Amino acid sequence: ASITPARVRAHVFRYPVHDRPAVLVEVEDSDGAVGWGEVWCNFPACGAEHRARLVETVLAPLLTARAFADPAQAFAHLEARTAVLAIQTGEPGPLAQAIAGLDIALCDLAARRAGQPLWAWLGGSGDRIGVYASGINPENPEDVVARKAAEGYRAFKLKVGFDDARDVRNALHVRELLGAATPLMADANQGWDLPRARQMAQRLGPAQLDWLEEPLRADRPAAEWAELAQAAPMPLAGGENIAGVAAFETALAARSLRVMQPDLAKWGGFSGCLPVARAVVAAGLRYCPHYLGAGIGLQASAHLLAAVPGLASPGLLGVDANDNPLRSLLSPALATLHEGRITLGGAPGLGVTPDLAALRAAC
Amino acid sequence: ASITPARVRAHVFRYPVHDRPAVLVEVEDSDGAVGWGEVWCNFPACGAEHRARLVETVLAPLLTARAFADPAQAFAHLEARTAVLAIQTGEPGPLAQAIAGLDIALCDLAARRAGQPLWAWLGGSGDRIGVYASGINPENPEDVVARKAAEGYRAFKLKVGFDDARDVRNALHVRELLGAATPLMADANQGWDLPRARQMAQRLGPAQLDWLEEPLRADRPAAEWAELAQAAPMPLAGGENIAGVAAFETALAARSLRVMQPDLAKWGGFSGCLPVARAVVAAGLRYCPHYLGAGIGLQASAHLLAAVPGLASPGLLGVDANDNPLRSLLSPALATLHEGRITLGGAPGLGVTPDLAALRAAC
Repeated sequence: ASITPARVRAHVFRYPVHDRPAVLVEVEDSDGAVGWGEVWCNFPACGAEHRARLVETVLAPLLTARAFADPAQAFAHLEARTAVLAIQTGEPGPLAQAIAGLDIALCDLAARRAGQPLWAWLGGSGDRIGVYASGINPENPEDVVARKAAEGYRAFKLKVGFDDARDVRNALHVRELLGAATPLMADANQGWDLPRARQMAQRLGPAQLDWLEEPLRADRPAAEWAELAQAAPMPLAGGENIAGVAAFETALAARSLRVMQPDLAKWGGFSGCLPVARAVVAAGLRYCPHYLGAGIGLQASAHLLAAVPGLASPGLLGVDANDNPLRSLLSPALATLHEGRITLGGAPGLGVTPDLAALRAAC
Repeated sequence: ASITPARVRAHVFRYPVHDRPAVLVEVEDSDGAVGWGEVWCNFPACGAEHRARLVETVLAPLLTARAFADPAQAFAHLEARTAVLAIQTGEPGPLAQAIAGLDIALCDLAARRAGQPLWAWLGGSGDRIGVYASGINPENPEDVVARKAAEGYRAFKLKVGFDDARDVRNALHVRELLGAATPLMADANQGWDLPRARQMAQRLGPAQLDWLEEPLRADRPAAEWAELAQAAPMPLAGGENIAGVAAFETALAARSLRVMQPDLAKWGGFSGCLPVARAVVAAGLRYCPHYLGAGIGLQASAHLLAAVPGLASPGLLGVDANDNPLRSLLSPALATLHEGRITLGGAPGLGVTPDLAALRAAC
C-alpha cells in the first residue's frame, strides 16, 4: 500500500552535559499509521533548530502534497525537488540530513504498517548483531574501556588525532589491557595531513587495529588516500562524511577505504544506504555503520546492519560510549547487550516510539 | 591600523509581506569602532536564524581571539578554521555566507576608521554606477516594467523558466515596449537542461538580451556550458551560485560565462570578490553584481561595482524589483536614482548605519 503523509513534524531536544542535541521527526499517514526517524545534527552546535525547520517548512509541504508508492519513491522525489535549492543555498548537508531522517520515518511507517521489524522489512533474516564502544576519549581510555567491557562491550574505538605521542600511548596500552583477540579501532576525525597520517599509521601498526578511521579530510584528493592505504598497515575507514550514490560509488571503486561507514541519519536513510551497504559487502569490503546521536538513529542503523551483516568480514554497530539519556532512553535494543551483541526483536518498525513528555522531562 | 574584533552580534529581521528575511551583522572594534555587514539569507525561507547563530556561536569566537593585519587576513583565517566543520556538516553555504557578511563589516569598519567611503577604500576613482530592475515576475512583465521605468529604471531583467511559450512572448513583448536602446536581460534560475537552454536561447535571440542568466544548473559540467555558450546568440551570465576562489578561476578559464556575477554577501565579501571582479574586468568580461536582499548588502554591492567600473562594458548593479522595506530603509543611494544611475557620495564606509530599533518597529 502507498503512503499518504498527512502530518509531518520535527522535535528538537537538547540534553546538557554544551549539550547533546537531537532532532526526531514523525510522519503521520492519512489513515493514522505513524513512523519515526532521526535527523543527524551533532554539528554545528546550533544546527538542530535549522534542520527541524527544514523538515517542516521545506520537505513536509512536498510530502503532504501527494502519495508515494513507498519510501524509496518519496526519497527520490524529495531529492529531486530540492536539488536546485541545495545549489542556491549551499546546504547539501542540512537537506540530506533532513531527508535521511524523513526516510527512516517513512520506512518505519511502512514496516510498522506491514507488521514487520525493520530488519525483516529490509530483507534481513536475523536480528542479532555485534557492536562496539565508539568515541572513547583520549584522557584515560583503559578506564572507560573497562566500564564498557563491563556493560558487555567486546570491541572499542579510541579517538586519536590530538597529540601523536599520547594517542600512540593509549592505543598500545589499551591493546595490552584488552589482549589480542578483542577488536580495537582508532578514529582521527580528519585530523591529519598525508605526511603525519603515514607516520601515525605506521606507529599504530603494533596496536593491531581493525581499522584507522578518517585519517585525512574527506576533501583530500583520491590519490592522497590511495597512497595512505598502501602505506598503512591497517585498513582505512570512512563514510561519515560521504554523501550521494556517486560519491560512495567512487570511494568503493577506489578501494582506499576497506571499511565503509555510511551514516543513514546523515544521508539516504534506508532507501539510500541499503544499496551502498550491499555494494560494499559484495565488493569484499566491510560495512560498519555508527551513530552518535539519540536512540532512534541507533535503532535504525541496527536494523540496517542486521539486514546487511556482511559475509567474511561481519560488521559491528558503533555505539557512542559517552553518557546520553537521549540514546539509552530511545534504544531498547541496547538493553540486550550481552557478549558484545544485541538482538532487535520482532516489534514492528524501529521497535521504539518516543515518549515526548518523558524526553523533555529529561532535558 | 590592524583590526581587533571585540564583540560580534547578528540581528535577524523578517518583514511580513511569506516574508522578506535579513541578517545584519555588526563587528565592534577594540577601540569601540563599529562596522556593518549583511549575510545572504534569501533561501531557504527558514535559513536566517541559523546563519545568525553561526555568526555568534562559531565565527565570533574565532574572530575575537586574535588581531588581524587587515580584513583579508581575517577572511582567510575564518575560511581555514571552518573548512573541516563545513565538511562535517555539509554547510559550505551557510558558513560562506556568514563569513562574507562579517568581511563586509570588517571592511566597512576599516573604511570608516580611514574616514573613507567603501568605494574609495577599495581603490575606486568614481561613485556613479548604473542599475537595473531585477527579477520582474512572468505574470505581467509589461506592467511592472512600466512601473519601474517610471521610478527611474533604464534596464530590466525578466524571470523565465516556468513556461517556454509565455517566456518568449514576455521577452519579445517587453522589447517592443522598451524600444531597442534599453538593456534587457533574462534569468532562468537553473531551470533548464542543455537541450532546452539551446532551444530557448535561440527563441529569445530576437529580444536582443544583454545576457541570459543561469540557463543551466551551476552543477553542470564545463562541456554543457561550453556548448550552450556557442549556441546562444547572447552571452551567458552566472555567479549567484559560484563560491570560492578556485570556482571562479574555473569559470574564468572557460569564458563560457561572459558576465560574472559574484554575490559579495553570499561569498568572499570584499576580500574575496574584489580580486575576482577585477580579474573578470581585466579578462575582457563584464562584472554585473546584483543583490536581492536587504539594503546593507545592496549598498555593499554598489560600492564594489563603483570600485570595479568596467572597461569593455559598463557594469550594472541589479536591484530587487519587488517592494521590500528591509532594502529601502537601508539603501539611501537609491534616493539619488536619476536616469537609471545612482551615486554613492563620499559618506564613510557603506554610507549607511542601520537603525535596529526602528527596523524592528517597522516589522
